[PDB]
Amino acid sequence: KGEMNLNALFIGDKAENGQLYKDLLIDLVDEHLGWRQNYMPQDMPVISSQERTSKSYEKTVNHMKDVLNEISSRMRTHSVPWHTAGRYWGHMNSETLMPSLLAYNFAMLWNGNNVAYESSPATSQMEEEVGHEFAHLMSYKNGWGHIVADGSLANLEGLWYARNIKSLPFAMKEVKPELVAGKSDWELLNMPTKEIMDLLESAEDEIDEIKAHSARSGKHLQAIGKWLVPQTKHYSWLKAADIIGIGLDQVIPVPVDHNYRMDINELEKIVRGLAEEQIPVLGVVGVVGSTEEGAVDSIDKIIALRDELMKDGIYYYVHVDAAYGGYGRAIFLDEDNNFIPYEDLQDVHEEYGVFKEKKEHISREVYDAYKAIELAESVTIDPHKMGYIPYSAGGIVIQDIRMRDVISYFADIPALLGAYILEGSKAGATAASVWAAHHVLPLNVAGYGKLIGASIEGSHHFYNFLNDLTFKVGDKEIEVHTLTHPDFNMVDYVFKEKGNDDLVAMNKLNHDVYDYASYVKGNIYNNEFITSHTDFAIPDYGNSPLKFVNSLGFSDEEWNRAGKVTVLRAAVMTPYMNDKEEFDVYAPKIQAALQEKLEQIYD
Amino acid sequence: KGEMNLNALFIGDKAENGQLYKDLLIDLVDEHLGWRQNYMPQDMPVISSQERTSKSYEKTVNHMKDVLNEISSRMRTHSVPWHTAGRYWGHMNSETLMPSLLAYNFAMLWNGNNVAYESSPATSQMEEEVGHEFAHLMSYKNGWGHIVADGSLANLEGLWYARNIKSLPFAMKEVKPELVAGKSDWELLNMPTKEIMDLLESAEDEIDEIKAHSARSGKHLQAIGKWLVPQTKHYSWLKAADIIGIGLDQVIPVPVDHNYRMDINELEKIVRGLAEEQIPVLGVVGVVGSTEEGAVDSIDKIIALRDELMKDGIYYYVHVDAAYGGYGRAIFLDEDNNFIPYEDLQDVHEEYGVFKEKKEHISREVYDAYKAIELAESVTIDPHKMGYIPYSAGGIVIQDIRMRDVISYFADIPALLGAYILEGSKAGATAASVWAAHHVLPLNVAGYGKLIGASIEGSHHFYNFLNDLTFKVGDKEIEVHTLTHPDFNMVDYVFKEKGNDDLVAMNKLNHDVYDYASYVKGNIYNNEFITSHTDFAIPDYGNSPLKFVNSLGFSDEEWNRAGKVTVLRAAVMTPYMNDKEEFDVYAPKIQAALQEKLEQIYD
Repeated sequence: KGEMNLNALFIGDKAENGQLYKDLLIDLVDEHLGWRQNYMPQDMPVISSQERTSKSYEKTVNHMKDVLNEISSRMRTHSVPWHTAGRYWGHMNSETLMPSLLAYNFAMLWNGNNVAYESSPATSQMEEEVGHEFAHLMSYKNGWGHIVADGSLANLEGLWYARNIKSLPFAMKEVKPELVAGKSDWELLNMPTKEIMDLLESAEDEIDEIKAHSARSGKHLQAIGKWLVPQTKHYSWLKAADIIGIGLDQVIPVPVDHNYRMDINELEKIVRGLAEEQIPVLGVVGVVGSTEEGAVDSIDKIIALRDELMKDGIYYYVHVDAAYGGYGRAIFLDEDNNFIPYEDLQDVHEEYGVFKEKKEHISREVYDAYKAIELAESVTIDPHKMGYIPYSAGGIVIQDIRMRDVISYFADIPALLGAYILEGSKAGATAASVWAAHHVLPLNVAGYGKLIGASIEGSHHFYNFLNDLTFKVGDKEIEVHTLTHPDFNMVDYVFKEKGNDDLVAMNKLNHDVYDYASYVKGNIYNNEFITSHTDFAIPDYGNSPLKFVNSLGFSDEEWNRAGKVTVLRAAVMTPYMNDKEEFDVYAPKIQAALQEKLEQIYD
Repeated sequence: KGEMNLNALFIGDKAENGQLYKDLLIDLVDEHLGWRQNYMPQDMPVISSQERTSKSYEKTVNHMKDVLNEISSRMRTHSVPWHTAGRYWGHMNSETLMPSLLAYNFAMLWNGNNVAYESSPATSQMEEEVGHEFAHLMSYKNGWGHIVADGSLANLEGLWYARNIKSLPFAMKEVKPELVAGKSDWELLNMPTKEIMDLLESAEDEIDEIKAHSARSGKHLQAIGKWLVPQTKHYSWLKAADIIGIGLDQVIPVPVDHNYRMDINELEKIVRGLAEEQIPVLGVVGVVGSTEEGAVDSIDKIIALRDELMKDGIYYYVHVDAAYGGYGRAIFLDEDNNFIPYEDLQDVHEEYGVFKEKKEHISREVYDAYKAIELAESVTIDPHKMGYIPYSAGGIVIQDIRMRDVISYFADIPALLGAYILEGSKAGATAASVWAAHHVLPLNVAGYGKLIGASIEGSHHFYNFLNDLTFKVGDKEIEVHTLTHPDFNMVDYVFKEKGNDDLVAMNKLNHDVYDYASYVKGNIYNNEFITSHTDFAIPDYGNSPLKFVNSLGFSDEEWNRAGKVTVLRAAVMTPYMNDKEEFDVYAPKIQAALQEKLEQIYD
């Protein structure tokens, strides 16, 4: 219907839509209360009018008010003000979508448990539809998904999938070897997932016995191979290998580019070398939107390599860690859910208001990586990251709905969703919260695409503001340098001193800027500019920052003496800074806050 | 302060405290909105008055209303009416505590992430205090805890703890063998947890290397032993072994009593026999409040056995699965957190209003099992079970805070709570929700004890109502029989036909009663009595139901032909039925609903 105003879907940076929230909040509560009253309306209230006017009641209600006042005082002292339109330039945190907020409080009054359809039939239908909406967002044709408590656990679930799947060929040899007849042990440890799944579903009556011999039994966990991840992986990946049983020792880091994307040359070397030693590859993780720089792995190149290695009898499962960037795929989808051709992107984005200025905002590389996600076996996606849905809500998508049979337990809508997932009890309110967002904002250019676009355009205005931003702090001149052009909406940057060639000193300078632009120094409620900070250390980044550190004047020797570069990171998730005029209101306020802060660092 | 009215802490079975909820809800929102406005009050609202009167805004706000109306219609058609005071006799579900509801919606407006202290400093302090409150509820003197996404994942975390801990002796031999000098391999696989932890903390600079050789590496997962659980375990336990890497094959079920409690004679046989084969015991799970019958394992007897086996060089880790019954421990604690002596229980409970009638409600066996929980290494406890806190919120407690070093990652309040836990991102609103409940209701007889007591007394009135409850359905006479005396607040029961000796037929009768007392038959909004149902099948219960099935007239041959008994279960969590007069209002309404329903089954 034409174009949706995103400004009506947030409470506001200055509570501009606070009466809208409060009025819809109360209307929903009233609808719940009316529902309670008219279940068995012949029942009289067990709580008497006299009991609600008693002193026992007032003393308990007053103790309750004291506790709520203590919570309120603490919340209002220390919580971070990332609701602001253009002063918060840090972590993956902004405002959340009002329809999600409203639906969550609404559903929580029913307190349905989604682990079993009987507890809340409607929140369980909603979660099923959410999973299909995840699969359609990923362009899967017979996929599935469900809400996971968070992205860390959704990653662990993907490794649960890959680990059990890779063990299935061995277990078919022990239970019904007819299916894997004439196949070498190396051939078994390199069967494509579709083939493993087509053979598992073919052997109807023996699936339970095959699964009983799979990695579920505890056996062959070192036989199934190495787990390959970017060297800058999210630390949940170490925890996933640890927990799932393959162990920390079965994790191989793949070096990243000077754009902090997995090096596909390095990936080929490690995979092919491992095949020479006949050590299988359990799987490869492609990161769409990395935690510290917003980089997008060339998932296209990763799957293309996998197609080229199957000719040489090498297969790897691909899991996409799109916890951060997963909802971003909506920017490429038209209202019929077809991926928009790259040549037509700027025209569709102008027609749908995704981007205000008609120029390139997304590279064909990022476009091609997002398109190739449909070829991966499974994806982690966080509704509470770029879905703008309140914590806590992660997600997983699987390419073939039949894969859930490799983890299912019995010992359409599932009667026990806890039978098809890693976790147990789940709030139906979380499902209602995600469903509301997906149904106010369709998962394409007509809805979420417009929200992702505003985030990306806001990130690009800040990038250009930081590029060539210079300050005069006494006799010293401090310059700003962006790390790399953003693959998504995250902009990293550093402060350095002109003429100073000491990298340890620049890391002190950026650590001092961070201290003043965070809760470390001062009251966070009085801070005029807030950001985050991360260390690019040689143990984890290698020399991938070296090209960047050299561009600023530092030598390869200064790089090794410091061992690291401290960078400031801004995951620009505010939806308000895409309009250049609105950004220009906050540009002087940002520079002014940074001036005051630099002048404090040097006195 | 004297006694708290529980009736002021719930919205109500008939929304009697709905204005209280709505007024406190709005007061909290207003406090949040005022906080937003006065962060940088010099900033003007970026959303203009003209934009909020635009047609773009109205069309988006109206589409939002359409979506909320769709959610409302679906919620109000299928959700379960367990808010009712005395018509819902089923799953672990009633009303939730209003202070939790209020605090959750309040905190969600800030949307803090508890995985890192920086995201929300106050919700992270609240979760730390919650963990200490968990530890004090368990009478641990230097314990710890944190909120887990649910109880299934909290169980998986306990197995992560035990699995890594059991592997530590082997890994000390490979990194710093001085600590475990002169110790046989069997001695290493039977070192007490305190000793493993005292030796790990002694070896300061090598802890990281020792951990790198622990089960985190993936090695020795079959060497660490068998995981012993009750034969009626919650299915999350199978999933836990599967996921954690020891495998489904390393799980040994221990038979249960005719009270459906773990048979400590059978436990001794299996543990001692395993020691003859020098197969270690990874750990034993004691269930405090089982899912299907509310049974309480004799945790005292389990730990006492462990003390007797350490003389013969056998040690086992004990994890308490108190997801359901964990908050029940509050009924035994006085305001100084000392466990009340059993002889003084009825007197303290009368003084604090925990029980209305001064009689035995809790057995010394259940009392002794709850007291012995303080000797276990770790406990699963669900705030969203008998803590009356909304989904989704589980919990874990550890006896020694130093145990978290066996799972910690760096690769007082933690700066990264995600470094000390199994999961990743966590809603600070969940912490505020639990903290609010713990601070309106102290975790002893002055608070939660009064709520647990009302639940237990309500369960006991229903037990006595069902005992000797007979119906005349045509020429047939249908009788009600309770399964066993409740160890807690869960009452199982069956309908049977007088003179009918067909167990398969009784299982049909109880399946037909369930169908009419659930969403299966009819509109759930029109159902006058709701319950749940479960099957006691020989593969999982053995012949533990045989004594019960014989008491009703069935033979051991009928038991084997049916293979199972279908029982109805009522986890009496309503807080309204402890007053006998109030129960007597709903007794005729229950019988009437059951009469109508039986008369439908037979026509």
